[PDB]
Amino acid sequence: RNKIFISHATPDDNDFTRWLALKLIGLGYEVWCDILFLDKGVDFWSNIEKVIREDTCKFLLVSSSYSNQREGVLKELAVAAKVKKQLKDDKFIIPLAIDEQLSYDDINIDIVRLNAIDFKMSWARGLKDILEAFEKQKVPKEVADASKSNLLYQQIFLHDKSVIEKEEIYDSNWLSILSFPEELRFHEYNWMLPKRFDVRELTFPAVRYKNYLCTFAWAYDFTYHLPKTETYHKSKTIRIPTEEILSGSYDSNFIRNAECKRLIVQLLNKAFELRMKDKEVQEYEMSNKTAYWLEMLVGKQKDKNWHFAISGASKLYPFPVLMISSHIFFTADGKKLIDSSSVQHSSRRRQGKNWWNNTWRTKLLAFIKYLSDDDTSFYLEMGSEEKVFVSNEPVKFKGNVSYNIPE
Amino acid sequence: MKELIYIEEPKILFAHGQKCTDARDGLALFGPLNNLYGIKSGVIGTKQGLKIFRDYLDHIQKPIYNSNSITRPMFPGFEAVFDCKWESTGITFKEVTNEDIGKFLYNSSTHKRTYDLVSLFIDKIISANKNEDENVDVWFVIVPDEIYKYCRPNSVLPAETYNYDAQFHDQFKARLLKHTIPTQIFRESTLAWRDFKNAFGLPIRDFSKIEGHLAWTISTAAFYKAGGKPWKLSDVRNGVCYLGLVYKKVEKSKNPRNACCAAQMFLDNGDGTVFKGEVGPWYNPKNGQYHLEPKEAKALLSQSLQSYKEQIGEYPKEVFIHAKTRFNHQEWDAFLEVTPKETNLVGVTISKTKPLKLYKTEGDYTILRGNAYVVNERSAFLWTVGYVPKIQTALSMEVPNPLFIEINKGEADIKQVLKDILSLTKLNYNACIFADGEPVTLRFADKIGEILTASTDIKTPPLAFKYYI
Amino acid sequence: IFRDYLDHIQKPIYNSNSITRPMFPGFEAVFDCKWESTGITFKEVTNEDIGKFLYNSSTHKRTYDLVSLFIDKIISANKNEDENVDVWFVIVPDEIYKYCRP
DNA sequence: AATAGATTAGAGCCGTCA
RNA sequence: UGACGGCUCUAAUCUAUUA
Ligand SMILES: [Mg+2]
Repeated sequence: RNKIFISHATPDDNDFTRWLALKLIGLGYEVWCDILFLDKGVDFWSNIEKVIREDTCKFLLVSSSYSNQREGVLKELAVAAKVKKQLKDDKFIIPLAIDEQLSYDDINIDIVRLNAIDFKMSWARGLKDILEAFEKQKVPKEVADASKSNLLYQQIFLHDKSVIEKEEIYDSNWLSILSFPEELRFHEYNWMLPKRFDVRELTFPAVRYKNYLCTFAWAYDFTYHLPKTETYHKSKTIRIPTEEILSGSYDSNFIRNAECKRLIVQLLNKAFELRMKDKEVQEYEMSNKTAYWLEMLVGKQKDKNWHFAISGASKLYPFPVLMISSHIFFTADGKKLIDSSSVQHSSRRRQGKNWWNNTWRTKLLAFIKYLSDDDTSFYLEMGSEEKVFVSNEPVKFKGNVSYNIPE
Repeated sequence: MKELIYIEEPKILFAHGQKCTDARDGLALFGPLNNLYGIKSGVIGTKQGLKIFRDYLDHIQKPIYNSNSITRPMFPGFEAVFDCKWESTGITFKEVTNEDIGKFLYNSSTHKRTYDLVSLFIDKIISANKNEDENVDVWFVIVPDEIYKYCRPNSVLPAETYNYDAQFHDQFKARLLKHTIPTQIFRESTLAWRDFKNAFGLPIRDFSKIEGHLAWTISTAAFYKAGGKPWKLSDVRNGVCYLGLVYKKVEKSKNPRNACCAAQMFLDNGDGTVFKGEVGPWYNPKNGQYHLEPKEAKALLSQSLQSYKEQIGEYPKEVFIHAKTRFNHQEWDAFLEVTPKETNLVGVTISKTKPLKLYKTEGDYTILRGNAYVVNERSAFLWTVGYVPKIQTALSMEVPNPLFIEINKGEADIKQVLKDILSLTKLNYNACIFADGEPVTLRFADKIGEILTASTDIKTPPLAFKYYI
Repeated sequence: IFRDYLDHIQKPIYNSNSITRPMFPGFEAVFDCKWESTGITFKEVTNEDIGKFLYNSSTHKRTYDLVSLFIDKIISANKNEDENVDVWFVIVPDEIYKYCRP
């Protein structure tokens, strides 16, 4: 006889029973409990009686408002009383009172006359009382060990949940850039274009640089805004292919490689802005960037409709991509933004509360797929006969470790 | 297709040489390293504040539960966990009359009233420390909500004292530095939250489901601030030193005059864990620039190397300077002009402003935590926030962001850098959490920097973290 | 020496005459509190410095140096650390006490 | 004094159940 | 200021070019 039998209510006293059973197993005792076993079933009955009758040395009972008048507990108490009579041991059953709502005058007749251990005001002194009682009654025990307790804990709540070797695929918010024009060209309108022309309003993306014009466009493009351009000798156009400056294998006193990359990024950003203007999508000037949204991608929240929105920035590191962000914006009637940034912050904080992974990714891919041009790509028009082609499916990543999502 | 890699959990250490991945589980199973005997507390506050603190102490002597025992381990009582006594009988009271508090919180000037209130409290604390017999391990400052509402720098009210920060907490902690008195600041609505309600009959802050989490946090902070060691790292290698750097702006002066503070961490060689601030604030006169002049860089690195040598007896075999910024060539040349010949100096940059988000294609649960994407031999992304299968939940609510780690200078192995950055997320003694989202070398250095930037009179400050956090 | 002495007085101590000098029944049996060698926080001071200072032949100078040496350590420990220490016991060699008179 | 890109810091509000 | 996380708003500085 080495076991110490703990009786309790299975779904109600689980916390205290687990705590006490693991503490006792750490101290070095041997414990039998129905929360210490997996793969149960026909085990109930025909095995509880055997362990109570032939293995148990002490019968700890957890006394609470739930264990009072419970059939299994009462039957186990009856068997324990018969066993106590069978042996010469009056201190075979030790009630433990924990429920402040169980008055000591409302105890079942089986244990009304027994001396219990109090746990209500604190559990540490109750544990000390149990330990002292066991030492005084010479209950069997081995050398104290708690590594054993940790190992056992693992066998149950760590196997049912750990990481698993499982191949999965993810979606990201990056869109790869597919096409680049062949040769960026600089048109020398040496003191031919007006000095304060504000070249940001032209028909194609342009960027002033020295007395030149940095653009992907064609020599006599944008003639409406610059009338005096037909008389222009085309041989004075300094032509540099895009691949060489992208790979970093170009540098000269006229322009460095980093500067070329920066101007290319500027051109890409302006082209994206102009195209989104072409797409006829609403704007939203954020603190430093601009967002876009549609007048499910639109829905309701009490008196305010929520609008999924995106913002896009183009980068050349790690690889040429167009990174996307996700936002929510709110309107009084689906057409006019509320002119209150604090209200927008509060609404966006309380609306993304219930949006999980799938919601975010599905809405993002729905919005991006809506901008697709024909079948699988989306082009940014850099000139009359120049385009930059961008993908409509985000980049995938692969991994070999995952979890089992055990509900 | 791009390939990801996984990094295993670092594990932490507890009493009896037992390792675990969680601090709550390992504290409930095994217990802390050292043996305290009991916490004797000094409580300065109003009468109702004293009653509130007493009631809270009477509340954490018993088990306290959360709503879910898997997502959040429960609290089995202070003495069950920490094997020491912290009870509401070893308390000394220093009354603060409410009339004074009302008097000083009206001057229509944030700086002046903040200075007056901090003076009010620290006067009593200092007098009690100097001229009395009772011994106090930690001082608990109970603060009404009206004081907390109007003392923020951007707080509206519906010269001599202007050389101080307009924040009560930082000024209070800085003006007590030259006395070295550990203290814990509590709001009145934090210990008795059920009583403070909004105009609907419900608590403003609802802790009903996370009471055990609050008990864990408060108990761990009180235990650590009284000289307790809750846990330590289990696989720190020998001869490696970790050095954090963070910049703050000394506002409220003619010169913004950026300042720099560092935090240090290495192995004791007694199998301990030396983790203390390394700070004498170093300055850069030029505005907007976050780089050290050669003199300051030489001084900082020399001091850190000398501290390591004195503790250990030899110079380090490797120094990792974690930072939130890049280094320039003057900075690193100054750094390299004092480092010993046979030492390796690596400068890492940890950045958070880099858009990238991975979405699982099927479920409503985010990416696994310890995943990483290696762009290049000198760069890689790292997910320190994400799903943790142990607790059947994630450390965030929306899709988490990764950290962009870059080996800016030196020559190292990026995989080992990621492995070391992930383990440093397991030392937030200022909280009781599963794991942090940022290395603690860059967080406690920031806390120190924001503490000793609210005053100008501080000289040779203390380095033990219990006087700042 | 301090650890030895603290361990000694945890048990009852008697005198030769129990009428003139009532016994000591042990520290905790009397004062109802715990004071053992588990709540100590040592601060080693190398004998090299102490020996070096106590040779200057000028009493005021060496007294100043010794006091500065000790109080710097005590104040640093008080201020820059999270440890709670109530009474700071100072164990001083005999030669320091002897040679610190006007 | 303007136009960019690219990098830094500071405040301040909201959610944590299910 | 018991934590942590995610957002939004507001400053700088550097680099190239133009005036
Ligand atoms: Mg704290």
